[PDB]
Amino acid sequence: KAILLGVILGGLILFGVLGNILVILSVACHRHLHSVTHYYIVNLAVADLLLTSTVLPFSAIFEVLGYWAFGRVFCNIWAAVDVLCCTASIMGLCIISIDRYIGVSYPLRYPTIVTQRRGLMALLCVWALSLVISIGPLFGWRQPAPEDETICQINEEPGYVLFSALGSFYLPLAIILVMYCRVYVVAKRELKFSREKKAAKTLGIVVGCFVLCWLPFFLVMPIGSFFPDFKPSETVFKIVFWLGYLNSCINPIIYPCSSQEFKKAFQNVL
Amino acid sequence: ATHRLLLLGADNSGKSTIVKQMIFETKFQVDKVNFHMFDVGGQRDERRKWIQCFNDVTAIIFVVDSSDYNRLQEALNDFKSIWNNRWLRTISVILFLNKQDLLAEKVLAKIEDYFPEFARYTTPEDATPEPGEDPRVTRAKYFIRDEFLRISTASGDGRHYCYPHFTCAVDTENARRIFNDCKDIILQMNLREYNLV
Amino acid sequence: SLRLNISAHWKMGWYRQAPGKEREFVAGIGYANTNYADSVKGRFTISRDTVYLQMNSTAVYYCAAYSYYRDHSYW
Ligand SMILES: [NH3+]C[C@H](O)c1ccc(O)c(O)c1
Repeated sequence: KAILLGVILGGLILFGVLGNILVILSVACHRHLHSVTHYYIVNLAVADLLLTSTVLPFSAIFEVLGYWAFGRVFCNIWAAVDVLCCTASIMGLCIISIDRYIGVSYPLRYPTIVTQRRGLMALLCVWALSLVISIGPLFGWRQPAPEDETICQINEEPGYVLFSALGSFYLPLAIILVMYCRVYVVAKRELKFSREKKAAKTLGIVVGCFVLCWLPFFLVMPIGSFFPDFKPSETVFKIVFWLGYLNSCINPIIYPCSSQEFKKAFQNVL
Repeated sequence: ATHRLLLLGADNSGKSTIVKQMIFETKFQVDKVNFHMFDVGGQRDERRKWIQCFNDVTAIIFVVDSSDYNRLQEALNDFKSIWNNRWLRTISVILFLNKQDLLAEKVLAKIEDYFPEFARYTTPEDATPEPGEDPRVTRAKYFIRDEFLRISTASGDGRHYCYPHFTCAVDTENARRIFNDCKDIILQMNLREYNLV
Repeated sequence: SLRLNISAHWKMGWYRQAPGKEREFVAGIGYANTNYADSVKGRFTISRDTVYLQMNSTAVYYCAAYSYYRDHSYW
């Protein structure tokens, strides 16, 4: 039962990395794909690529073998790059949501409220806040860990995980839900069944996949690191730990197919 | 942020007067949004920019004098021309039924003479005139608006809209009309782009 | 010379706390592997069921038990 989980993890890894290299390759030639929302889509694509190309095979090997066969500096690199890539893609979704809200409620003053003077400052702010959360307990809140070159602990130190969970999921979840609430309000013409159901289907997936992926993990981890009366098993922990990796393979499917020119550029591969 | 409007209009139809509300390009602004309106002449002597201004536009402002019934079928022919054209067939059209104050004097004197099937049409529901309006004048105005919408509804595509308005000669609230219609055109394109409609 | 919580996938190791030195890795056995150190590669083997070492031929030791991925410990 080792090679079977290995081949399904390799299939998911290969599908995710192929989707993200197709999303990042479909923009690198077309000069028409040079707006700010295309920047905000390729930022999510490069965060999912940086996760899926490096962090995912090591976690798959760690699940097949059952022990981290590499060193200890590799584990401290791997956990930090894991947290960095996951919260960078979450805040990439947050700024995509903000861009679409100020794209559908100020349609004429949009290029005077979004400029590259400040459309590449929110990008650096979310990347810097991601690097603050990731390289937080590299000196700050790390509990003393055993000195094996075989285990590789996650950073479940309480006090840090609550700050990280709050300011890495629950504030971007609030921002995404209220801005997509405004987008759904404006997109109801504001005979009407085809106007309401066409929006409640294409925003339902872009909030449902994100909530269904990240809310199990970000709900299990702080409730288990603060209330140790729940005590989740290893199987449910690996399931909620791998849904967050599944989100970065889901995101190639949704977000270019939630546009017009991205879907044409992606369908141009075949 | 520029927005290249395209003013076709008709000759001696209040077009040059409705320009003065700040072939010759003009510019104006509303809420610090800068529209740049391209005049063309009236689609009778200058079809030169029809290749050049075919794609960069965001709307097409077609203004027509409404009082003179003798010069009415040529306007409907030009609207059927531009509404079902080739290069400018995916651009939404703003429609300005100018000189309604002249129509209020030109009615009380008949619209059924120049166009025979006026009495077959009546004043419909969901219509709201201004305060103190004669029903025959509103019936004639909505009759020619319904004629322009009958020409407008002859494509079956839903790829480009049409926004009609009843403007007088010296109305000051007409730049906000083009502002709101350009906002609605760009918002429909934004909702089509994000796969929301 | 001297020989010297309960889970399933939890690893169980033995460390040596020397005078003034830091906690150096000495031995460990788990459900997935069994790792040793260079200092006790031949002079001390391990035994698991309780978990204890078995040395043959630097005086204080610590028997520990921990996880592979979650940040737990039992010293
Ligand atoms: N798989 C998710 C990734 O391991 C992650 C993301 C955010 C965290 O706060 C974390 O501890 C771990």
